[PDB]
Amino acid sequence: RSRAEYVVTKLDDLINWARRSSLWPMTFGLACCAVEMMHMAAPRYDMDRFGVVFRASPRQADVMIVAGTLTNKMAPALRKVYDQMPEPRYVVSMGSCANGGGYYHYSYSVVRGCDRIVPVDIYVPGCPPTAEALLYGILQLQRKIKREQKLKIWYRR
Amino acid sequence: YPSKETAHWKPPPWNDVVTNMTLNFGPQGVLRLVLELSG
Amino acid sequence: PFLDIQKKLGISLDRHFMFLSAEQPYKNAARCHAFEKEWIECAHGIGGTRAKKECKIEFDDFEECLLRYKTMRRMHDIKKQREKLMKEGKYTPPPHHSGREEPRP
Amino acid sequence: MPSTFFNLTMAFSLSLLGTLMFRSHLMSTLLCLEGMVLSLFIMTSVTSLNSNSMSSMPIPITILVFAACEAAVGLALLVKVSNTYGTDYVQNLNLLQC
Amino acid sequence: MFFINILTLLVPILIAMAFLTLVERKILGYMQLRKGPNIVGPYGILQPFADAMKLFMKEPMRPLTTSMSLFIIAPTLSLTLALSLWVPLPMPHPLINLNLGILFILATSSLSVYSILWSGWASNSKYSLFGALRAVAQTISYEVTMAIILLSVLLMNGSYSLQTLITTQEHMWLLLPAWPMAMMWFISTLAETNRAPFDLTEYAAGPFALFFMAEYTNIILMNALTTIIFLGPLYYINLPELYSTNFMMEALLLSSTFLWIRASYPRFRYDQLMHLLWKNFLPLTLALCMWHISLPIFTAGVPPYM
Amino acid sequence: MWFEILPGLAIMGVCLVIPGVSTAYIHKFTNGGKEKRVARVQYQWYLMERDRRISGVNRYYVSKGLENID
Amino acid sequence: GRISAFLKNAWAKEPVLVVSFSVWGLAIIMPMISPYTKYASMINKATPYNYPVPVRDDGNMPDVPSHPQDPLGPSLDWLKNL
Amino acid sequence: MNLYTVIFINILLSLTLILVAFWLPQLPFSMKFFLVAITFLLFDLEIALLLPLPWAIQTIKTSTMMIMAFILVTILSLGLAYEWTQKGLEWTE
Amino acid sequence: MNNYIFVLSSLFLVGCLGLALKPSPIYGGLGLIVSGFVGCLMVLGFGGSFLGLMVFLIYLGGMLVVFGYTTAMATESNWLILGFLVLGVIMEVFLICVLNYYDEVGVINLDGLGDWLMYEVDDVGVMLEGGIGVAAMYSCATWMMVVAGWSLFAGIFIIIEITRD
Ligand SMILES: CCCCCCCCCCCCCCCCCC(=O)OC[C@H](COP(=O)([O-])OCC[N+](C)(C)C)OC(=O)CCCCCCCCCCCCCCCCC
Ligand SMILES: CCCCCCCCCCCCCCCCCC(=O)OC[C@H](COP(=O)(O)OCCN)OC(=O)CCCCCCCCCCCCCCCCC
Ligand code: SF4
Repeated sequence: RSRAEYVVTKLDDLINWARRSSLWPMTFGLACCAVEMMHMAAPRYDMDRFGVVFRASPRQADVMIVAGTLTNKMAPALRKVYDQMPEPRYVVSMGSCANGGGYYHYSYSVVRGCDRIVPVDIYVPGCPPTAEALLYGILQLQRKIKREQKLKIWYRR
Repeated sequence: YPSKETAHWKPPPWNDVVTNMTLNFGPQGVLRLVLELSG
Repeated sequence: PFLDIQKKLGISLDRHFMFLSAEQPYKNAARCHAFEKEWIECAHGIGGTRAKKECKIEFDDFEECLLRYKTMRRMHDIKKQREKLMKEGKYTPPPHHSGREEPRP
Repeated sequence: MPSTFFNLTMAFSLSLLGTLMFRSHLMSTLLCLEGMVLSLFIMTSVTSLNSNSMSSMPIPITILVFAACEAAVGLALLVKVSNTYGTDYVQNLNLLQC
Repeated sequence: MFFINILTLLVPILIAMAFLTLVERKILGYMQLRKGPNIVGPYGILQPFADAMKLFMKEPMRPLTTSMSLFIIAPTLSLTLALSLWVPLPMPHPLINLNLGILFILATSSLSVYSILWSGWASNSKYSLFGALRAVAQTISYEVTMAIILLSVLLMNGSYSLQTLITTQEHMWLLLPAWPMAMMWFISTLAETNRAPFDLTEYAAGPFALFFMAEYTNIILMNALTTIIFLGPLYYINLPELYSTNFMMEALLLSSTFLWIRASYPRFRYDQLMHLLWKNFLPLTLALCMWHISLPIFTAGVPPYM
Repeated sequence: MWFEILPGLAIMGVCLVIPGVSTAYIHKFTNGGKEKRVARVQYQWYLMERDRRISGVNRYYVSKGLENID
Repeated sequence: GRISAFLKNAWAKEPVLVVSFSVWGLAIIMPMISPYTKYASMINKATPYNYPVPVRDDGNMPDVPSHPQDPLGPSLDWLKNL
Repeated sequence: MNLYTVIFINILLSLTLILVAFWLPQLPFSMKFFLVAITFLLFDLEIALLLPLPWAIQTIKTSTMMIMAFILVTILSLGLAYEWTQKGLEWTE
Repeated sequence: MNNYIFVLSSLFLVGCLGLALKPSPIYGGLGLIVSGFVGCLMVLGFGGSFLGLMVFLIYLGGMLVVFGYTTAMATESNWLILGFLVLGVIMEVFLICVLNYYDEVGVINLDGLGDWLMYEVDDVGVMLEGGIGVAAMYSCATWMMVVAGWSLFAGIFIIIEITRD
């Protein structure tokens, strides 16, 4: 192909590498799944070693880890915090509650999945899914945002 | 001397004579705190 | 001053740094120390009116030292005349005023 | 030095005229007061350094300290005004006319 | 040649700042029985570069209600004050030899607390403004205790120069004559840098990266200043590389001491921090200030002007 | 293990060796194999200006000894 | 007795104020005790920041020396032996 | 000239950093804070008085300088003691 | 490099003009900080670094910190102040020009710019820097020393008494 598209592809590689190497989350943590989140933060799995910084503010956050049961009383707060997060933002839903309501699916005060409120990038299944599996979801997110070609789309505009 | 430009004045008194923080503690996150502070 | 407690008790709370020719740290003379000393030596003991009338020569010398108004007038006149002779071109600067001279310590 | 001293005196004059022409902000009035204070400090310091008056270089230090305590007093007064009226607007300060 | 010296001073300082972020991550991980970043790069050496590139690549969420003037001014001011703080430092020879370099340092810290105050007022939130006022009060109180401590130790030294400090330190460390002062100075530098246990903690992407850069640069500088003042490196007129290496080693130990303290201790309360300073340091600071006034008088050890 | 942090220690140690050593070397190179003469007082500045005037090349660091005296 | 107990339990509960006050008192009293206090003033007087202007002698004063390398004058052997 | 060059380079570097940072993505008053602010003003001006001591240590009249410095640091201590006794140092209703 | 001090004085005049023009008090304090830095630069250019670092360390260092702090506990646009500021700076340029041409060498001289900054300096000599006399306030002017100390002590008493409420 053209020489300019090669440079554009390499620039996409650099930008995607930066975004997946420096992935700062805030965990909108509610429950059991947030406990298992901090077990992934724990020294065995070491997302800080992976480049993923524990306890970041929503202003400095890249991905929101929806960890727990999203209730009707909490969904406006979830949407507000998601709106306060800057534009390059991803969503990792974790657990059956945040995925599709889970064990409280037929409840009067439980939102059937956080995808009804925020656009979810990756769903992590389990109740709770292990910290091993959540770290799998994070690495899958890094691969997914490695697959992005934003300057390639812009050049092909 | 009450004139039109000074008749609205009143004599001085003989003796010459709570706004608080309504903070919302929260996403440090499933806890809401309406917290009433004096400084 | 209005009250003379300092003169009555003989102390000098603030009288020893009144002017430039007063006491200085490590004997560092201020500018126009000699001129101000001459003015004070003239003006002492005769009062303000006779100091203004009679010590006008000393006061004018001290004021000229302190403000350099006539010095600025003279140097500006010299520079303006030199610039005019630059413009009409009948004069050239010497090597020592053009930055090319043999230095001396 | 005479041009810069003239500029400093015009700066003091502008700050004084700003002090004399009030706006809604007593904070702005105090800031103009310290514009005058700062201009006074520069004129005193340049005069002392030009005259080599080592005996009188403490005078800028004294004007700085004294004017700073005076402005601390004024800031305390502005705090009292802001507490009693919500704001520091000088038109709220007018019930001593009668 | 002077511009080359400027470049070879400032660029390695920024490299030291980025790798200070990396070594803080690694030391905190290894003190928490885990590892630092090592996947990003060979042994994590590309992790600060990835962090900086992501921070400059992410769009800054700029609220329109925030004043663009102050939003611009605060981080650029903080970074330029960190670098201006770095310039007048002799290692054992400075880029710029100032007559009153320590006064320059302290007043540059005053302009830094302007920077944090302006950022807090620009951040249009009442909680942000409250935390800003708390942080300015913290920085201000530890600045006044730094100024008095530093005044007394230079009363022992002789002048506000730093080569005079090197000549003072060429026989022994100032830590032995002024070690309680050294402890209070260390705590004061900690609370200036807002490190744990004095952190007591708004901006996204670009400004956040700039503030992070300036804060870590100030951390390295407080370590370097503590080294140069209190713990004199070995100085010889025929070789300055020994002084540079020894100052390097002591600065690395002091930076590791800040990371050590952050790992070890829980943070203070705001009332406890003000109580600690205004009721334990400043009485001791004033008493030791008058003691160090008295010391050369009754020992006849008045230092020279040069 | 704990020695894995020593890469970062080595990078920081190196990049604090460059500034001071480079500053001293640039001072020696710009002043002719000698330290940069400091003028903390007007006496030292006057000495620098005197050396600059004696040296005859408008650089103060060209010191002249007894070869200038018969 | 009671005063000694007051300083003792003050030192027990909080030594910061005790150390600061003792350092205050020591800073007051030690210039009045040490024999080196006058030597600081002597050294500051002996330090020659200014040129010593020579005096035109009429021969009526013999205390001033004609030469710097003379036994006459304020030598600093006390400073060398300090 | 050197310090002017370094400060200009510093400001230019910080300005270009904020410029590439932008171009690359394409009330209830509390009295006690004012109290510690003015206490800092007073103590900072007392520092401004205390600062010339590295040159005041070289004076001939060391006794008078020592007495003035002792009196000044004593009134620092007395003012701080006043504020401590009248509760200007605590954060309590 | 001879117009450096005049450029600094003009910048100080511009900052004082804006401060008199009275923007929102945060921006007024910013202009006062700029004017303080400029005054520091003028003092450093004219003489010893000590008085400049008093401006830069006590005036800038503490005093406008407390001004900014007290403004921060206060509260407040209309963008007119910039319009009168640019009008004031072009009027200032015109005024200094007409004063320069009209008074020949009086208060302002174009040819005399930079010629009369340092009048007379002791080229050979130690004990000339600006901190020496201010240190002699400890010895020569003990009355200065004690009135400044009593001013600060009384100011403490005054401030807690006023804010006692
Ligand atoms: C410069 C090189 C490096 C030095 C430091 C090395 C690293 C050390 C790191 C340690 C951990 C620090 C983490 C933060 C801790 C914060 C808490 C803290 O420190 O609080 C301070 C604590 C506070 O104590 P506190 O919290 O118990 O409060 C005291 C008040 N009461 C008890 C009423 C509640 O201590 C101090 O403030 C004391 C400071 C040191 C004073 C030392 C005085 C020694 C003697 C003086 C001289 C006497 C003789 C004079 C000459 C006589 C000659 C004859
Ligand atoms: C984003 C907006 C930010 C606004 C604030 C900017 C802050 C920048 C960082 C802090 C700079 C602090 C400078 C403080 C003044 C210098 C202090 C000092 O000690 O100066 C004296 C020194 C020489 O004195 P001495 O040591 O006695 O030497 C003689 C013996 N050989 O040296 C001198 O005499 C040199 C005199 C000049 C020194 C200062 C240079 C300032 C340069 C201009 C800055 C602004 C530029 C314009 C705006 C740009 C865009 C924002
Ligand atoms: S999915 Fe299961 S483990 Fe997770 S929050 Fe819901 S009930 Fe708890």
